[PDB]
Amino acid sequence: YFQGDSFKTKSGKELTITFIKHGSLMLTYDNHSIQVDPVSEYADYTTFPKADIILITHEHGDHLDPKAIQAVEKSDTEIIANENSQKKLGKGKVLKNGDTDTSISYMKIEAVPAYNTTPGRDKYHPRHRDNGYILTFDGLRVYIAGDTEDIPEMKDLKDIDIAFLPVNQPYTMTVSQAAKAARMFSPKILYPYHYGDTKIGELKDALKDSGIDVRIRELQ
Ligand SMILES: [Zn+2]
Ligand SMILES: [Zn+2]
Repeated sequence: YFQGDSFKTKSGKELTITFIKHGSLMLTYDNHSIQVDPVSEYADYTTFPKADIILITHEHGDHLDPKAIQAVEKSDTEIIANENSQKKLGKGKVLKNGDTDTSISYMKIEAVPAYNTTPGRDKYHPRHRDNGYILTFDGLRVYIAGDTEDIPEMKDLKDIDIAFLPVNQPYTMTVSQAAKAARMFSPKILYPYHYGDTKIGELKDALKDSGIDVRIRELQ
């Protein structure tokens, strides 16, 4: 029994985000089902409806899992991924940083950077290799950062309604970094995710008076 939140788009259509765990999310919009970084360790993916779309941010095992992909795919599922993950899968569409994809009529995708800035942590997520995604449904823009630190390109993110930022150590962001990241583009709604054992409640305090709705969900 996973929690989920619902959002209305400008024409009245509904987007529901179901919070699975870590960086794993299911998005439901207009009777289409979208899985992001589905990982079998966090759910029995045979019990979900079959993915119309599977989004992979990068190749690490807590994001790219073929078993989970098999359990939830159908014959006409489109997999959208970074180059390294696509290669490992042997199927799917490759997006690089700066790519826009407008070929799904109900969901525009933009691939944006997601990498480490701390010296020595490029061993984790080196620049260019991995993607964050901006998903647009009828004007509603959802930014899924993937694994990144408070990179300067976040200043370039415009009109984001909902954002997911990663807040664990040493792989992604500390609470202060996440707060700094959030302030760079002012999403209306912020879901910290991929936060492991971080005491994430401090992010609400850290963004007090920012005007950003920080929503804590079970996304360790
Ligand atoms: Zn990673
Ligand atoms: Zn990760």
